[PDB]
Amino acid sequence: KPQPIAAANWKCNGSQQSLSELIDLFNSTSINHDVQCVVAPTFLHIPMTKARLTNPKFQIAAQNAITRSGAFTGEVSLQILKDYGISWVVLGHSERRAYYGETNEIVADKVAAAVASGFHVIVCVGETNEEREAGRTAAVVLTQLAAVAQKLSKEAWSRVVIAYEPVWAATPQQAQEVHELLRRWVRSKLGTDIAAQLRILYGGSVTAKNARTLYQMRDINGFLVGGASLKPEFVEIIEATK
Amino acid sequence: SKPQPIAAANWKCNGSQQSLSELIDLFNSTSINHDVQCVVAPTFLHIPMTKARLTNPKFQIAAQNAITRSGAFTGEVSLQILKDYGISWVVLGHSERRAYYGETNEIVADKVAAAVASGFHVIVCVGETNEEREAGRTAAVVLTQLAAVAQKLSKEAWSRVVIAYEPVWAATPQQAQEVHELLRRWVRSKLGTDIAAQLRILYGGSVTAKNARTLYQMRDINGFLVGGASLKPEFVEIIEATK
Repeated sequence: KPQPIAAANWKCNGSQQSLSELIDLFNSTSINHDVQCVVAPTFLHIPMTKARLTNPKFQIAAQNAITRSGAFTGEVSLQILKDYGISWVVLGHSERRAYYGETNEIVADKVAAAVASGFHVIVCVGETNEEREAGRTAAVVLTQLAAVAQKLSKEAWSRVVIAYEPVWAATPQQAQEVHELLRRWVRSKLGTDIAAQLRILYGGSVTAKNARTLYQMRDINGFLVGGASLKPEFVEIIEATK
Repeated sequence: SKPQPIAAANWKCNGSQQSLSELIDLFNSTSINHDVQCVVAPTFLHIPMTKARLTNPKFQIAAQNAITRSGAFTGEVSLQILKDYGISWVVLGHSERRAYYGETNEIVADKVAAAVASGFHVIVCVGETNEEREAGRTAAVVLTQLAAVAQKLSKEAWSRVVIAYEPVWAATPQQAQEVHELLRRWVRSKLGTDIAAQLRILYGGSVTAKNARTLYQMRDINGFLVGGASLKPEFVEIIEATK
């Protein structure tokens, strides 16, 4: 397996006090194995997190971006993130696909720009319950992945990370099967080396209680964690990637 | 007669730490000796540095957008997160968000109601496109935008409401005044003499040091929501035009 990633998606949550307490815990947590930890605060909380986080095994990510600075009231661009020394970004999260009109095309454009600008990107994919029940999981997630892949160069794949979100929800067996589906497509289109090096993270419900059983699956390379990542239990989730 | 004017700077999706720190230094050194509320709206990422450095007593800091509630909304910032950070102004319904980011009248209205409820001053943006104006639908469009917001508010909320008119279709000062007057008269009919007289309606078209005074001169214009010029020293002259 490639180097695992334990990523904390704080989503639209946090106060200065609560996040300070949580970051202090992360700072006192000794990460001793080969794992890349990532924390993704809201834009407003990035400066405070950057100033307070000292743990050398952690990188800070944005939860979204648009490609270029300009007349886009309310948005934050990759240019602005880079100026602030942020080099990781989560794109295509199921909530943005749902609420904020992010189509396969929009996601692909964002991903292409980010990796070309040297960002590591966590690209989110996943199918609905209606799509899963119809037997269309592979058709849907590979269409999502194909849209993103069409832009990317060989070298760009070193900075791509995929996160599978079972929007339909999951067992580790079910998760592992979709991760196999994704990796198979990549192997077929981009070759054995890129497929072997690619991190595919599980982005469903992850807790201290289920993280080890998930990480043990052959094609799961870590997690994009929701609610648990605002809690001290995130420590146990990082430990599950040994 | 006119209520306190507002000069608001919408920085949009722009700025580096360096460029904004120079801008903030300039604003800090600018002496302003008349009653005016200045507002600067940085990107979310730049709000912390602006809060820590901005000192000019005439200025407040605003967000360029927000969502109603905290939770599972990856990529967004909520009103409560802004309030915890000590931000008390917000721009909502900007034309770029209505056009690019799916903000309907109802979505804007829900956000505005939530912001007022949580103690924010809100600059609520309305405005019609070229297609709409050419069709003779200016009034219908802006009053529909306005009425949708008003429906979710009651008279008490209005002390914290500011309207900004964006002539997206582009304007002469007379063209601006025509819309501002139509807006204020609608408010007067629905909320009464006092609310309508005290309401700030800002012009949010192209404002420059050159044209600002002529605009401020119109009866129903109470200041500006400024785009590109707000990233420049020219903004200083625009503030002066509200004197």
